[PDB]
Amino acid sequence: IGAVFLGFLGAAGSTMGAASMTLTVQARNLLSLTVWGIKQLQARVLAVERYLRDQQLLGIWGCSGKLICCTNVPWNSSWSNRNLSEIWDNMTWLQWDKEISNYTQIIYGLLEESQNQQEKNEQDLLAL
Amino acid sequence: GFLGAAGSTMGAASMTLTVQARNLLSLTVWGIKQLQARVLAVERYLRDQQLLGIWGCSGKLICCTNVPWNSSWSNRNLSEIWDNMTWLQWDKEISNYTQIIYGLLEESQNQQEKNEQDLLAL
Amino acid sequence: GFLGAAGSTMGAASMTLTVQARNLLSLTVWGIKQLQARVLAVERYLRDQQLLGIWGCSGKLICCTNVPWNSSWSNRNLSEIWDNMTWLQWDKEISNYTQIIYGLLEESQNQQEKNEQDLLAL
Amino acid sequence: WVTVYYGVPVWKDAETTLFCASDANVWATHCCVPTDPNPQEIHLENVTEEFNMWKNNMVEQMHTDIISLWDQSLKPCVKLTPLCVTLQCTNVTNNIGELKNCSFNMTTELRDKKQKVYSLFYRLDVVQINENKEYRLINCNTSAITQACPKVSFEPIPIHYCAPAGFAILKCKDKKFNGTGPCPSVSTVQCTHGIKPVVSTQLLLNGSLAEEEVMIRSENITNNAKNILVQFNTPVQINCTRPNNNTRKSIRIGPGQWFYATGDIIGDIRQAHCNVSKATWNETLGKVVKQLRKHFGNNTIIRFANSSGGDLEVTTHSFNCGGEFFYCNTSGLFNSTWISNNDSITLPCRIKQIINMWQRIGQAMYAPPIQGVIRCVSNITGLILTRDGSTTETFRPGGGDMRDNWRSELYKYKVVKIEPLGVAPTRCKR
Amino acid sequence: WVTVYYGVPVWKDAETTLFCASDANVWATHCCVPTDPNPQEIHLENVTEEFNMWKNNMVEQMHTDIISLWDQSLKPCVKLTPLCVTLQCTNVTNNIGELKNCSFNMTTELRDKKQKVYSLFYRLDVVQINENKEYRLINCNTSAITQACPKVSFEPIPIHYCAPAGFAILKCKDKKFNGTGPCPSVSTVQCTHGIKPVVSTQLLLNGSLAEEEVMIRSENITNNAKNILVQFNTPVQINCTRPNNNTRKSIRIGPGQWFYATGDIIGDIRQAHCNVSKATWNETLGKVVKQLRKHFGNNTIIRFANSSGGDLEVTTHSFNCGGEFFYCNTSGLFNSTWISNNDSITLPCRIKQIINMWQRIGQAMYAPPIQGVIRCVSNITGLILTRDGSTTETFRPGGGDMRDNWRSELYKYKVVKIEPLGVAPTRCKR
Amino acid sequence: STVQCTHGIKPVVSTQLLLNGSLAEEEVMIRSENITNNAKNILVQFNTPVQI
Ligand SMILES: *[C@@H]1O[C@H](CO)[C@@H](O[C@@H]2O[C@H](CO)[C@@H](O[C@@H]3O[C@H](CO[C@H]4O[C@H](CO)[C@@H](O)[C@H](O)[C@@H]4O)[C@@H](O)[C@H](O[C@H]4O[C@H](CO)[C@@H](O)[C@H](O)[C@@H]4O)[C@@H]3O)[C@H](O)[C@H]2NC(C)=O)[C@H](O)[C@H]1NC(C)=O
Ligand SMILES: *[C@@H]1O[C@H](CO)[C@@H](O[C@@H]2O[C@H](CO)[C@@H](O[C@@H]3O[C@H](CO[C@H]4O[C@H](CO)[C@@H](O)[C@H](O)[C@@H]4O)[C@@H](O)[C@H](O[C@H]4O[C@H](CO)[C@@H](O)[C@H](O)[C@@H]4O)[C@@H]3O)[C@H](O)[C@H]2NC(C)=O)[C@H](O)[C@H]1NC(C)=O
Ligand SMILES: *[C@@H]1O[C@H](CO)[C@@H](O[C@@H]2O[C@H](CO)[C@@H](O[C@@H]3O[C@H](CO)[C@@H](O)[C@H](O)[C@@H]3O)[C@H](O)[C@H]2NC(C)=O)[C@H](O)[C@H]1NC(C)=O
Ligand SMILES: *[C@@H]1O[C@H](CO)[C@@H](O[C@@H]2O[C@H](CO)[C@@H](O[C@@H]3O[C@H](CO)[C@@H](O)[C@H](O)[C@@H]3O)[C@H](O)[C@H]2NC(C)=O)[C@H](O)[C@H]1NC(C)=O
Ligand SMILES: CC(=O)N[C@@H]1[C@@H](O)[C@H](O[C@@H]2O[C@H](CO)[C@@H](O)[C@H](O)[C@H]2NC(C)=O)[C@@H](CO)O[C@H]1O
Ligand SMILES: CC(=O)N[C@@H]1[C@@H](O)[C@H](O[C@@H]2O[C@H](CO)[C@@H](O)[C@H](O)[C@H]2NC(C)=O)[C@@H](CO)O[C@H]1O
Ligand SMILES: CC(=O)N[C@@H]1[C@@H](O)[C@H](O[C@@H]2O[C@H](CO)[C@@H](O)[C@H](O)[C@H]2NC(C)=O)[C@@H](CO)O[C@H]1O
Ligand SMILES: CC(=O)N[C@@H]1[C@@H](O)[C@H](O[C@@H]2O[C@H](CO)[C@@H](O)[C@H](O)[C@H]2NC(C)=O)[C@@H](CO)O[C@H]1O
Ligand SMILES: *[C@@H]1O[C@H](CO)[C@@H](O[C@@H]2O[C@H](CO)[C@@H](O)[C@H](O)[C@H]2NC(C)=O)[C@H](O)[C@H]1NC(C)=O
Ligand SMILES: *[C@@H]1O[C@H](CO)[C@@H](O[C@@H]2O[C@H](CO)[C@@H](O)[C@H](O)[C@H]2NC(C)=O)[C@H](O)[C@H]1NC(C)=O
Ligand SMILES: *[C@@H]1O[C@H](CO)[C@@H](O[C@@H]2O[C@H](CO)[C@@H](O)[C@H](O)[C@H]2NC(C)=O)[C@H](O)[C@H]1NC(C)=O
Ligand SMILES: *[C@@H]1O[C@H](CO)[C@@H](O[C@@H]2O[C@H](CO)[C@@H](O)[C@H](O)[C@H]2NC(C)=O)[C@H](O)[C@H]1NC(C)=O
Ligand SMILES: CC(=O)N[C@@H]1[C@@H](O)[C@H](O)[C@@H](CO)O[C@H]1O
Ligand SMILES: CC(=O)N[C@@H]1[C@@H](O)[C@H](O)[C@@H](CO)O[C@H]1O
Ligand SMILES: CC(=O)N[C@@H]1[C@@H](O)[C@H](O)[C@@H](CO)O[C@H]1O
Ligand SMILES: CC(=O)N[C@@H]1[C@@H](O)[C@H](O)[C@@H](CO)O[C@H]1O
Ligand SMILES: CC(=O)N[C@@H]1[C@@H](O)[C@H](O)[C@@H](CO)O[C@H]1O
Ligand SMILES: *[C@@H]1O[C@H](CO)[C@@H](O)[C@H](O)[C@H]1NC(C)=O
Ligand SMILES: *[C@@H]1O[C@H](CO)[C@@H](O)[C@H](O)[C@H]1NC(C)=O
Ligand SMILES: *[C@@H]1O[C@H](CO)[C@@H](O)[C@H](O)[C@H]1NC(C)=O
Ligand SMILES: *[C@@H]1O[C@H](CO)[C@@H](O)[C@H](O)[C@H]1NC(C)=O
Ligand SMILES: *[C@@H]1O[C@H](CO)[C@@H](O)[C@H](O)[C@H]1NC(C)=O
Ligand SMILES: *[C@@H]1O[C@H](CO)[C@@H](O)[C@H](O)[C@H]1NC(C)=O
Ligand SMILES: *[C@@H]1O[C@H](CO)[C@@H](O)[C@H](O)[C@H]1NC(C)=O
Ligand SMILES: *[C@@H]1O[C@H](CO)[C@@H](O)[C@H](O)[C@H]1NC(C)=O
Ligand SMILES: *[C@@H]1O[C@H](CO)[C@@H](O)[C@H](O)[C@H]1NC(C)=O
Repeated sequence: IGAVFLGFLGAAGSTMGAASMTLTVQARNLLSLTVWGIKQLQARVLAVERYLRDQQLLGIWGCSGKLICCTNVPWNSSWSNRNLSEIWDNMTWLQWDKEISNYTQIIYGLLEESQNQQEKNEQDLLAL
Repeated sequence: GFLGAAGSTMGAASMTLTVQARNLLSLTVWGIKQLQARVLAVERYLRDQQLLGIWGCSGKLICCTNVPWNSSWSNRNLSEIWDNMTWLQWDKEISNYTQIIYGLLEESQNQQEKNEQDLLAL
Repeated sequence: GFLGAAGSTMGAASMTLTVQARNLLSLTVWGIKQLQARVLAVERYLRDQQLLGIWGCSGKLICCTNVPWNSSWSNRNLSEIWDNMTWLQWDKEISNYTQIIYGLLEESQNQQEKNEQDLLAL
Repeated sequence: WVTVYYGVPVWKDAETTLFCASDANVWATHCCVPTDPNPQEIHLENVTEEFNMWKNNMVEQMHTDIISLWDQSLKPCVKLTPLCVTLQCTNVTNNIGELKNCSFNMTTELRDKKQKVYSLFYRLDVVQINENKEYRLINCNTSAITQACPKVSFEPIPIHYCAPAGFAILKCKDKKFNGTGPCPSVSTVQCTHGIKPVVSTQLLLNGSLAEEEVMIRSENITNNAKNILVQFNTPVQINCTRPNNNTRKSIRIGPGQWFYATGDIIGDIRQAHCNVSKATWNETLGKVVKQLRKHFGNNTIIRFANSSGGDLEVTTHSFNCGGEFFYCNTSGLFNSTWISNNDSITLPCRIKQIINMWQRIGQAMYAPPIQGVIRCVSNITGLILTRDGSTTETFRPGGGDMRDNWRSELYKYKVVKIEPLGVAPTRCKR
Repeated sequence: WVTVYYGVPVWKDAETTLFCASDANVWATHCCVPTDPNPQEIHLENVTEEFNMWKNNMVEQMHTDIISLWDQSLKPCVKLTPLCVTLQCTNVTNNIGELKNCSFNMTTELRDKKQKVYSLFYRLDVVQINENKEYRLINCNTSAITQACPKVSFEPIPIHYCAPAGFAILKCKDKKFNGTGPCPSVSTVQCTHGIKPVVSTQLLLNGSLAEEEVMIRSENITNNAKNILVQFNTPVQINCTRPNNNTRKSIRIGPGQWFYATGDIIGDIRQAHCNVSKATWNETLGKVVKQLRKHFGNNTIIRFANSSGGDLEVTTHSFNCGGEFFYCNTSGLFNSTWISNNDSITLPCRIKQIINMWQRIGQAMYAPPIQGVIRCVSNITGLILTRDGSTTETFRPGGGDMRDNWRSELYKYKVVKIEPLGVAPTRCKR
Repeated sequence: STVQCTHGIKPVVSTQLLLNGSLAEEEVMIRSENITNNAKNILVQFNTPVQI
């Protein structure tokens, strides 16, 4: 027990295999009298744009509506040659994000194409 | 009409949900008020969409969940609820439990996604 | 390559749907104007997304419905439409039926959700 | 048999706000977005579109925004309404009167004290009232006059206009496009090329050149109520100067309130002027005539006459260079008849300090004196001409709207909005 | 094997704009965003992060907002530029010199009327012009002078800063953190503690205390160009006064335009001053030395000397109390050499009314007279010291930027951008 | 009923009499927050115009 809730960032220092259980905690907190209030309107708008860019990508990749989604894109090894027994158990998400930061755009490009192929194939089947 | 279903019973009203949903977001000084109003409408819209996403009801006006009703929230018969009450009356009837029901929905969806990953990993 | 498909025929052009979609979200004088521009871009994005939600095509760039083409909207052969026309020409060709098709997509989705609820209750 | 598609490559003509960007004080900063050093352009294969430079709202924004920034830049500056006093005045010493030597009773840092102040003025900013003689500043019966801050540059630094998300700018690659109608070769950009917000009247001194041939464009050509814009395919060199070594002094007129006055002139007093390559100018007009004849007849005689009467702002060529506002006679440039089958032109110029910059009433800007000697070299890139309206077709240089100075760069660009959602019949069903 | 995750607990350092918040007129009506009556603080288990108080943008924002609010607060107030006249002036009424008795011819509600008025002034705000004698207000040659509205308080009511959605603040719990580098124990908050927007020079009058030991922080220590900020682990009691029962009168100078003038003094005329507990002060300097030696050598002699010359804002200890501006001679506090192996200190203080609040040029604020007798009580929580730069290390008090009075509370906080989207390999595939 | 917008209302300034607003549909209406409490005002709406 231990009343484990952890909190908004929660166990940011925990490993990935422990940390990816609080994904919803963070998601629920991302949206949260005269003049010069434009500073806050600017802040509100930018928060909205950040939210939408993330949601659009989940949409494009076919992972919309999920906190965790499997894809059919292979891990190409050069991105990280660590074992899953090392990645999920002895690393935090922050360490991981740094570990593979240089491949962010590679993975994202591959994800977009995979989804493009999947939708194309579904239409061919529905047209059958 | 946008609120035409407002006096309808729940079993009658929950067919017009699209009518209401589709109308929810729709040079000088004071232009800031106009901008503020637009921003706030967006925020309201997004909070609802986020929760539907979180609960696994994204893209639907009606979604069944796998969460049971726990009775204490309301002990009325479903036929009483759907045929002899309107949504406005109902909203008041179970107002205080909103956070309980939502907490249960959120927990359930997380368990469901966890199980989906375990199966896709098998 | 955002508008690279602009002169392509529809059957060639609908491959770059992702390319365009991913590029849609991208003081006094020069102060307020840029905030206004961001807000309006957001509203445009959301209205399209809400409709895809309403029609059951959320999360997709290509989705099939169960609405038939009614012929009278366009009596062109599908081989003429997809191979000898561009999307711009096409959009103009049937522009006056936009609201008809959209209304049908909406009604169909409502019927589908109603039937699914009845089945999940069975 | 219906499929809904999103990301569909279609658009509709639309009007939105464009934002400035720049190649990273001067008015040109003010938070413009650093631009893209390696901008992309998408050629659109098999895409044509209709363009109209006369209905181009990109021009309308350029106009609107330049004025707004111009005004914003004067907000923190010292007002010269305290100078609306009676002045005693005579001529500036020379041997035998463009410049006036005037004096007055001015305020000081203390409200209860006075000082004697004298300065040099152009006669064009001063009006005689007592028909020394008594004079007043020529704008005291109509406007507030604000001194431009001496630290702020109005140099026409080029900026790029960029579309907001949801929008794109379509552009022509048709080197023969006349500013209107279908454009056979279209490409698209997020941002336009950098455009210098040059303000002028009769001549265009720092724009783009035509790609191949002199291009003559008009809303109509045949309609005598409309202007004809001429884009050169070659520059003409023009050298302008203010050949007077001037000094400046500051007067403390109040608590941190300074007025900048012309002190005196070192050396000779000479008239301002511009030098235009003579040979180049004649060759240039010959090219213009060959192209004008396309709409008037191959053997039609074309005459270039000088301007009509009126205020200097509409009868002369004017520009802002070195901080001074020059008005040039230009008649030496439009004094010839072209009939089918090294040297220079010296144009005298006048200088003014109180400027009704946007042809509005009540808002006058005062240009503080510039010390030293001014030398400016510009590229004549084009002209604004009108028809003087039977075998001879006479044209005259003239002014026009400020918008005409910018549509000359923006004629190749159009703004459209993107509409990614749409449907088509297919053979699939859920 | 790619799996996409959203809600990932990661972040990047980022610069954003924080907003103020308040727990139930300057500051006082700045309701900002109402605060959380019971804010949550989340300890981050296993988490460490690096901080740098010298590069903290939060400090820059307090400067930006504090300065802006004070300028905004004067926007609707009566201008005193109408008082920029010559004054006839003599002494007041005392035996045997800070105060002056000066008179002038002032405007009234009508432009056709004038009035003889007079008031008391402090020497520091008045300068002789006729090198009775003739004087002018000292700032009338270079700046606008605006009267603060008499109804508006500037009491430094603590406010909180909070991150916007998408951002969060990391906070140190490290009692020994020296301002830079890894902070072994952190937590996350949405909002900082309330901080009083206090302005001071040499002494830090109302901040937080160190938890255990006096903390000495500097961007460098070795580099003598940097300041040393000393945070005490116990407050020093200071009692300041302006022991003169003053009266005030209003003068109508125009249509609804009022000027507030010092009337007269009831009773004796005495110097403003501050009383610092002597015993406490000696103990705190000894504590400071024990800790300073960690950077200079265990047996290195440390000496406290007085300030260097310059403007009162850098030579004296200044503060706003009761609406009056005090300039205290702190040399009485720094007279000691510390060599290895009840009472009070009275500091005289000067009083000024025309204040360049942010040490800027052209914007002077006039502090209207405060009636009655002023008493101020505060907790000195720290010092701003510099090295006077071989067996003795000498330090002197001095002034510095207002930013240094804020980083003194902000060193424990950092703001980061939350980045919830990311990927990792797993054993699943669609 | 539900509306998105109100009827047009004249932003008229007056004291003792209201000279260009709406008329009551059937009968003169008298409205007050309280009536009994004399600190409250009574607003009287006519069902007929009176020309001035
Ligand atoms: C059409 O386009 C042309 C070409 O772009 C413009 O002509 C240029 O305009 C700029 C702006 O006026 C001119 O630059 C000015 O030069 C003056 C002298 O500089 C000398 O010393 C520098 C030292 O490095 C040399 O590089 C330079 O060649 C000269 O030797 C400066 O004094 C001007 O302003 C600076 O000094 C003043 C002094 O008080 C400051 O107040 C200013 O802030 C600033 O510091 C300025 O730099 C440039 O020389 C022009 N070139 C030509 C060929 O004329 C045309 O003006 C434009 N047409 C119109 C009508 O605008
Ligand atoms: C460090 O922290 C300390 C402690 O918070 C600050 O010291 C306080 O500073 C405030 C503001 O200067 C002091 O408050 C003032 O007290 C005066 C006297 O109050 C007594 O007498 C009045 C007489 O009517 C009674 O009403 C009151 O209840 C007390 O009995 C007030 O006169 C001051 O002004 C008030 O009245 C005027 C009337 O027009 C209003 O306009 C004002 O807005 C306000 O209402 C004011 O209240 C407080 O007493 C100080 N505390 C101590 C212990 O001295 C330090 O200033 C702070 N240091 C720094 C550098 O910020
Ligand atoms: C007209 O222009 C002249 C300058 O071009 C303005 O300034 C005047 O210049 C003359 C010559 O420098 C000054 O005369 C001086 O007289 C004293 C007398 O002893 C002599 O010692 C000096 O060597 C010099 O000769 C004259 O005073 C000066 N005027 C002022 C007011 O300073 C003149 O003011 C201009 N007039 C107007 C109406 O603007
Ligand atoms: C210098 O300060 C004094 C006050 O401290 C200023 O006011 C002057 O005060 C004296 C003494 O109260 C006044 O004289 C008295 O006037 C009354 C009038 O009926 C008379 O009955 C008394 O016998 C005595 O004469 C004096 O008038 C008063 N002056 C004014 C203008 O009010 C004095 O003005 C200050 N001087 C300056 C330059 O500021
Ligand atoms: C499975 C996979 O994609 N592996 C990647 C490697 O293919 C890639 O190196 C390849 O090197 C070739 C050398 O000429 C390139 O031509 C080739 O394009 C490149 N492949 C790709 C996909 O870029 C290495 C490079 O770091 O990364 C692997 O992940
Ligand atoms: C795709 C489509 O049908 N759009 C409609 C337009 O075609 C229609 O234009 C009108 O079509 C008539 C057909 O004979 C023409 O007679 C009529 O002149 C023409 N009107 C114009 C302005 O060109 C318009 C207007 O009825 O509605 C569109 O929805
Ligand atoms: C392309 C276009 O529409 N051009 C317009 C000209 O056609 C129009 O021509 C004028 O038509 C009148 C019809 O009765 C004639 O009387 C008149 O002489 C004729 N003028 C010219 C210059 O052709 C002109 C002026 O109305 O405007 C053009 O925009
Ligand atoms: C720095 C200073 O002098 N502050 C003043 C206090 O000294 C002063 O004296 C306080 O009197 C109380 C009466 O019993 C004592 O208990 C208290 O210890 C004593 N404070 C000190 C620091 O010795 C108070 C008046 O009561 O006013 C302060 O401004
Ligand atoms: C404007 O001034 C420039 C600079 O002096 C002139 O250009 C020079 O022309 C002479 C003519 O033989 C050449 O030898 C120089 O090399 C030119 N200078 C440069 C830098 O190229 C220009 O011709 C003048 N224009 C006019 C119309 O007089
Ligand atoms: C921080 O690190 C410690 C040490 O690795 C973690 O402690 C282990 O936690 C697991 C459960 O996640 C237990 O089964 C182990 O017995 C713990 N080991 C020790 C030695 O404590 C800790 O969970 C990590 N995360 C925190 C504490 O937030
Ligand atoms: C400071 O001056 C004021 C007057 O400006 C004094 O107020 C006096 O208060 C007593 C209290 O009963 C009254 O009877 C007097 O009439 C008041 N004086 C006046 C002129 O009205 C105040 O007491 C003085 N304070 C100090 C500390 O000396
Ligand atoms: C602070 O007070 C000291 C003490 O009065 C001032 O310095 C004194 O100046 C006199 C003038 O001859 C000397 O005799 C004293 O020896 C000086 N004392 C010291 C400690 O130097 C000092 O100038 C005042 N400083 C400020 C900023 O007001
Ligand atoms: C500085 C100045 O010119 N002041 C003159 C003054 O000398 C002259 O006596 C008066 C009319 O006689 O007019 C003032 O403007
Ligand atoms: C100061 C000034 O020039 N005032 C002019 C006047 O000279 C001119 O005669 C009149 C119209 O002719 O318009 C006034 O504004
Ligand atoms: C680019 C171009 O040449 N546009 C038009 C052309 O389409 C039109 O036909 C002609 C007059 O008929 O006038 C030209 O300006
Ligand atoms: C208070 C004051 O300065 N008053 C003087 C007045 O005594 C003098 O008589 C007049 C000119 O003679 O100028 C006024 O400013
Ligand atoms: C909190 C702390 O002690 N920070 C640094 C420490 O990391 C650094 O190593 C040392 C000199 O190297 O200077 C200290 O201020
Ligand atoms: C109102 O009640 C009557 C009773 O039969 C019912 O017929 C009618 O449809 C009701 N209106 C709504 C909005 O349900
Ligand atoms: C343009 O037309 C030619 C004609 O054959 C065709 O081959 C080419 O693919 C077309 N381009 C586009 C973008 O469709
Ligand atoms: C300019 O035009 C006038 C008009 O008669 C003419 O006399 C004069 O010679 C022309 N200028 C030149 C340089 O020929
Ligand atoms: C103007 O004369 C001054 C006299 O010292 C000289 O220094 C300056 O360079 C001159 N300016 C020009 C452009 O000749
Ligand atoms: C004229 O245009 C040419 C084009 O390359 C440029 O190099 C030249 O400097 C320009 N001259 C002026 C005076 O602007
Ligand atoms: C104040 O008295 C002293 C005594 O010498 C004198 O020098 C000083 O000038 C007087 N102040 C004024 C303003 O006259
Ligand atoms: C330091 O103490 C001595 C003791 O006589 C005194 O004379 C001197 O003025 C003091 N210095 C300061 C800065 O108080
Ligand atoms: C000084 O700190 C103590 C700590 O409790 C506090 O009680 C006291 O009021 C403080 N004094 C001031 C003036 O803030
Ligand atoms: C106002 O004047 C018109 C003019 O015909 C008249 O009919 C009307 O009755 C008058 N109203 C009053 C209240 O006198």
